[PDB]
Amino acid sequence: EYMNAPKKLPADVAEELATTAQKLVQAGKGILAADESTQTIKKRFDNIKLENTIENRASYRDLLFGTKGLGKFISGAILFEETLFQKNEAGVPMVNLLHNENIIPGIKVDKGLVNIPCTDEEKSTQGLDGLAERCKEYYKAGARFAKWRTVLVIDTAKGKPTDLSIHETAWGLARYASICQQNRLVPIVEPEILADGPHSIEVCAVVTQKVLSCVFKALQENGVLLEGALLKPNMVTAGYECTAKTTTQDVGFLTVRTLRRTVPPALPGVVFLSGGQSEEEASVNLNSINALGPHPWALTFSYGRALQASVLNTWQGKKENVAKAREVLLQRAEANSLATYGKYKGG
Amino acid sequence: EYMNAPKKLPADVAEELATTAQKLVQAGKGILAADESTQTIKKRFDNIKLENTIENRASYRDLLFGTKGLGKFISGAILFEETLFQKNEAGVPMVNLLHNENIIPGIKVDKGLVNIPCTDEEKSTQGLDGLAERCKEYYKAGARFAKWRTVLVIDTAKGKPTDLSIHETAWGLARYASICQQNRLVPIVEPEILADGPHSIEVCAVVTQKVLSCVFKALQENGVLLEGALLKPNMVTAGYECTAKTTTQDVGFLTVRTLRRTVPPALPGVVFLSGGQSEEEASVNLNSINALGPHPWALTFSYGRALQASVLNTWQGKKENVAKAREVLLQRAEANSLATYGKYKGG
Amino acid sequence: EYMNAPKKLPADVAEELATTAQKLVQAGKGILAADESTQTIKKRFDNIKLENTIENRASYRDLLFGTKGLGKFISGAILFEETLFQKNEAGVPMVNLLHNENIIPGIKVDKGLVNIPCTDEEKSTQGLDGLAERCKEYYKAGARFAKWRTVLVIDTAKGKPTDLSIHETAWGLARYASICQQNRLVPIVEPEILADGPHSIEVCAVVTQKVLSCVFKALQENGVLLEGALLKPNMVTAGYECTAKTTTQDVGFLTVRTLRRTVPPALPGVVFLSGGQSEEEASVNLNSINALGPHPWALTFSYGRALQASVLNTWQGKKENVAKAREVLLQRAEANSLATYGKYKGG
Amino acid sequence: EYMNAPKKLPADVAEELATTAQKLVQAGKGILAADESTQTIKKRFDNIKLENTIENRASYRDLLFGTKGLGKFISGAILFEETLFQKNEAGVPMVNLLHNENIIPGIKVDKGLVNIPCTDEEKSTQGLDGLAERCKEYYKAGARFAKWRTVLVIDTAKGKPTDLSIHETAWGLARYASICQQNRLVPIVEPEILADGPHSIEVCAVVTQKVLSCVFKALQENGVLLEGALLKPNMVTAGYECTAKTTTQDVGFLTVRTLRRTVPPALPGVVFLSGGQSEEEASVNLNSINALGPHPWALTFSYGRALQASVLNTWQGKKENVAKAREVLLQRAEANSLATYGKYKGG
Amino acid sequence: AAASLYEKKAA
Amino acid sequence: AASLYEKKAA
Ligand SMILES: O=C(N/N=C/c1ccc(Cl)cc1Cl)c1ccc(O)c(O)c1
Ligand SMILES: O=C(N/N=C/c1ccc(Cl)cc1Cl)c1ccc(O)c(O)c1
Ligand SMILES: O=C(N/N=C/c1ccc(Cl)cc1Cl)c1ccc(O)c(O)c1
Ligand SMILES: O=C(N/N=C\c1ccc(Cl)cc1Cl)c1ccc(O)c(O)c1
Repeated sequence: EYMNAPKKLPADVAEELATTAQKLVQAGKGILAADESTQTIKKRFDNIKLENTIENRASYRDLLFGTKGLGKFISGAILFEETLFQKNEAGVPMVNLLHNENIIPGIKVDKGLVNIPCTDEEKSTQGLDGLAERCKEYYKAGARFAKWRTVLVIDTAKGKPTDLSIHETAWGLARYASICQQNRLVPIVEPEILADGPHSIEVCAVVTQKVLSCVFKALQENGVLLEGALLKPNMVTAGYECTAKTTTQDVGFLTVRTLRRTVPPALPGVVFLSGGQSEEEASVNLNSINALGPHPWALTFSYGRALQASVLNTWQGKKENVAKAREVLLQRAEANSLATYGKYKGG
Repeated sequence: EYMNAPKKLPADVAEELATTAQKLVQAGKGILAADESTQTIKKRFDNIKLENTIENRASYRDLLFGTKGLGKFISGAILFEETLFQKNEAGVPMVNLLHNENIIPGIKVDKGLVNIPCTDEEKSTQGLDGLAERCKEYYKAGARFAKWRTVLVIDTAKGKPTDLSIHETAWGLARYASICQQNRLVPIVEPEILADGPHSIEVCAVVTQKVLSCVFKALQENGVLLEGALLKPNMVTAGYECTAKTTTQDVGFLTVRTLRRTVPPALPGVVFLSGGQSEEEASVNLNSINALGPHPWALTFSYGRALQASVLNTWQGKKENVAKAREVLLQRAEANSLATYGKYKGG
Repeated sequence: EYMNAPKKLPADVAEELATTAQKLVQAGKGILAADESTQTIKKRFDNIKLENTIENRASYRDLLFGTKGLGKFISGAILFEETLFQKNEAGVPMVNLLHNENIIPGIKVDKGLVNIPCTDEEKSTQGLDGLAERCKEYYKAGARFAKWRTVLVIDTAKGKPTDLSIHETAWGLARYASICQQNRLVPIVEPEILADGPHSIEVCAVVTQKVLSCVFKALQENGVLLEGALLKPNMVTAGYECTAKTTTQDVGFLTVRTLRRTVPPALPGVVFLSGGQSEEEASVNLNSINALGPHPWALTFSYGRALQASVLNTWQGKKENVAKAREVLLQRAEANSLATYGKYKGG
Repeated sequence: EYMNAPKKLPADVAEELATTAQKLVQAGKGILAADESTQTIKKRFDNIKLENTIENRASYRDLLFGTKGLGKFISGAILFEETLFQKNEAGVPMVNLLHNENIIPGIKVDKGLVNIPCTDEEKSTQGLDGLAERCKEYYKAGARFAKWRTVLVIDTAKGKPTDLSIHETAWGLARYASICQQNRLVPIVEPEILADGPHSIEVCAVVTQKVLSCVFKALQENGVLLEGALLKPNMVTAGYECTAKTTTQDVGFLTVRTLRRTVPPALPGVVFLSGGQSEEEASVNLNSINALGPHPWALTFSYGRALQASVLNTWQGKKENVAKAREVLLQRAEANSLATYGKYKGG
Repeated sequence: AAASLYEKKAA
Repeated sequence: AASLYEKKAA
């Protein structure tokens, strides 16, 4: 037997990971990213002038997961550690609300970002220490998939992202994925490349392709089962401060091209992050991507901002706005659901 | 611009390469590998008891390329340097016979195998020196795609293929590919892994997966356009001396699985080599592969042994048996052509 | 500026790290490894029939660091987290005992070993999460250098150590070393290869050479200042169950050859680990290494077993044997000190 | 046996390579680089208005190699293939003039530079095809060591040298050297980084470190005996069009520091190239390099321009100036010989 | 999956 | 000058 190679996973585990992965990217359904940390969700509550308490965080998550009919548009919901073991006013666990709509629970398992020495504030992700232990209790609590967020920056003048930034991100992601799969957690690999800067969309495609090539290389070296994994990349777009105007057709073409060159068909699906895009533009861009014919993998979504921005504004931390907010949620849920079909229009 | 990344090919060159590569793997067609060296063609003539003369090589190649209706099943024909500038007995250029059947002329551009120092007879492929100049030379002669054969050995006890063997082949294939693409020639990447040994089909799947991962990695680092290239790997099969017999369904599945895990969909097609397989088994196995539903890329053939073995025996160097042998060629060409649709049943 | 390269360290920081690194390998001096964990130091107290209390751990480390005249042979002492913030009977911190004896405080920063998925129980070291925060804490506590132990296994039949094992080890050590240097701590890189097995001494040399090549490779990609770092490898020896008899000069030859082939002279020194070697053989072998003339780097010791084994047996947890055991510590320290000069006779 | 590792060289061959490597860098000696191509040697005859003929080339090399007492300063002479089989006007083989002066014959074995596709005119060195066959013939012609020149460009704005440029250079050098050692020829690894550009000396130090780290990594992976190999790198200097004034001490320090961080002690010697430096600059700089104390390896010279410049003008293509020109050669040969001692002080 | 709209506007 | 290893090496 060829020894110098990553060993196989147990049959029972590999089959379960493959099944869950497919279910997470089933036709017309995406993932709800509601795993905002206590510090980030504070920012969202400040815009609506709401106190960041455990009472309101629970109430808001109850608003999202307690929405009937959401399961038709949402296959999975990513949770923060707090939410995973949290209950509403009625004492009903948030996970149970997801089970009622058959929405698969997911958990953010990384410990945030730290700067990489000998680099210009390029980030590294923490969370490897004791990850296996947390994966076991996360699985026991109901989670059937996990996420690990990494960040790269495009600064062509400073040569960003540098080789050190790329490989640290790549290897860190692969390490997290193999650990999750060992503990029966479907890993969502997120190599997010920020759109901050004046770089063109052509540059972003070059960077994204180079990064994704290094990521999947690290995955194969660590023995990550691609069949039981999902990719969470950024959409290939121009910079936020780029002068060259690019329509949704440019975004769709260069995103698909990048994905076809680096992502193996064994990967069941790819979930696009909304990033700093508006709710509408996130749906339009996603639609343009799937408008480009059928793909070997499922090109769906894992949105947070594009699914919660208008919901929060409708809610405003008021009980009498729950119904109006939950219907806005379903509207955005169905909107992005149609985008995966390549059949979403403005109005 | 990101700078620290392989530049892109000119729009004109990249477009022509993509067209040719796609046309080579068109529906129901494959590539005829008639590029045996002067040394290789001799031992094939010795089997039919025929002198390896300049006339005999020309007469035999004329038999293959003079077959009317061959273009129905054959899209491309790989030639040796000699045959490319040859004429038949009637003084008609060999490349013109292919043009009449509208079969794309191909050329072998490597210069054989040499031993890698500090390894156990592991092979390195030569031919990079003056490759760019020969590619221009071949292109003007009529070539539109090229090939480059590399060899790996599976020996579990000796750690074959070793790391050195893997990335030497990978980098050599990558270098050759970018050079050919720069000279308007579609490169056929052939990381041939020998089926010699008693290793199981599972071991072959592991080894092949590891090799292809490093092969494509080297391709990305050298800026090889996947859209304008083709892969020529082995079918994932057990060793010749392996005890645990594997049916053709096992060959088909573990071959597809390996490709889906490593080969990006940007690559238009995969042309399998016949290897040491018999003419019948090469057709059956190819059929089993395509019988596994529609694939992200084209899964056709680049055969030589599985297309010329019975042809030689029928011909036997005799001028009388030319027509009789050409009907054998079309029969074995159709058999493999039907295998691409997954509609070939031997009985 | 080249940009695509690990940025330089601040002049003041890099200057201090270079001073501490060279001072730890000062002529005739070595490092005392007294950073045993709770469960590790437990198995030591059990052998001499002693209860593993916090009083006994404090008392024992007080015996070591309170040894008058220890600074003549010991340049630095590696502590466990507990010991660093601990005080003896008199009320004097353990750190102050080292300060009075010209001994530089060191700290173990690794969080133990964890199996790598898809491998045969090959280990990986944890401790990156919050490492930078702990470094700042340790520095203010008195620590000036850190340690991080990784473990590799030689099993040629199973192809150990595999590439995944080697690279995870290398990159793990790489990240750790950069973080320490960022926070004014000299990193002791310890890629320990276990001598467990029947492998010959020639095999160990090839493996060690391969591992060290990858370790330093990973070190330079993260931009670790070699001038401010130290290496803690195993001596190139035959396996414990090996049958081929090897003399101490065979150990010295293949160790020096291995280091000269892999370790750049910028590294101020190399601190060997005793491993499973006896106290005497650890001194004899270290002597055999230094008997081969003045090396480009200081080849001294970072012993723990070879310095404390006989001390514990003499002490036996009784106050009446403290001074008696402290002399045993001094004669062992002097033994390995003379070994650095190559002037240590057998007895 | 570990299997997954480059095998060892035969004891007899590796031994000859080691002692030859030692002789080439004898104390107070260096290497005369007289391996100019028939076009490079043409531009030198254009400065002394001499016909670029085989007769003039013969008389010139005869002037250099026929010099008595040259062996006291010159340990080896690098030749072009023409000169290796060439005879003087008297009919005496050029290789015999070296033997009488105890100067070791050397041969340039690369086939020149070619552009790397998808790069901004970055160079790749050719000469691997049939390299093993040529080395066997050169060895029978008197050559004991070979030379392979690679070229890298520093341009921070364009990210030069790029990773593809660096890796292809490193892998090419490693490939050539393993073949030379296999054929009993000591390889001179020359990763020359051009001093063209306005970059500072700090930038050159960064790039050189990155290149050398990648170069030596490739040598290990190819299993090249460092004990029987030479490094021919550039001196760490600022660019020609740079504006930051630096002294010879700056060149000396940042060159030594770079080599100490990257070059293992196993490598017996490092032969610097004169480059675009003048005859006096190359000597003073080499003196400054060796003035920084004793080194783990031999830091001598492999000069061509710095040794033949004043010789050409003195000769003026006349027999009566032969005696006068040979003394100029000795004066400069001794000048650099004293520089290796670090005692050369012109004036 | 070898006949998408992306491929129909490429080759 | 050099180490004993280098002397015994070659
Ligand atoms: O050169 C070829 N085959 N020679 C194989 C061979 C012969 C003799 C020995 Cl001893 C070993 C070996 Cl591996 C060849 C060249 C181009 C092709 O398209 C092709 O299919 C084969
Ligand atoms: O704590 C250490 N090692 N743990 C050893 C160990 C524990 C458990 C089992 Cl099952 C086996 C083993 Cl070998 C340690 C501490 C400081 C050092 O400088 C060092 O080299 C090692
Ligand atoms: O000088 C060499 N090549 N030509 C370089 C060059 C390029 C452009 C211009 Cl304008 C001038 C020049 Cl000199 C050379 C040839 C062989 C060697 O072994 C060597 O060390 C150097
Ligand atoms: O709470 C999070 N912190 N992440 C950093 C972060 C947040 C927000 C802003 Cl504006 C910037 C930054 Cl760098 C988080 C956000 C999104 C996720 O998908 C997630 O899993 C976690």
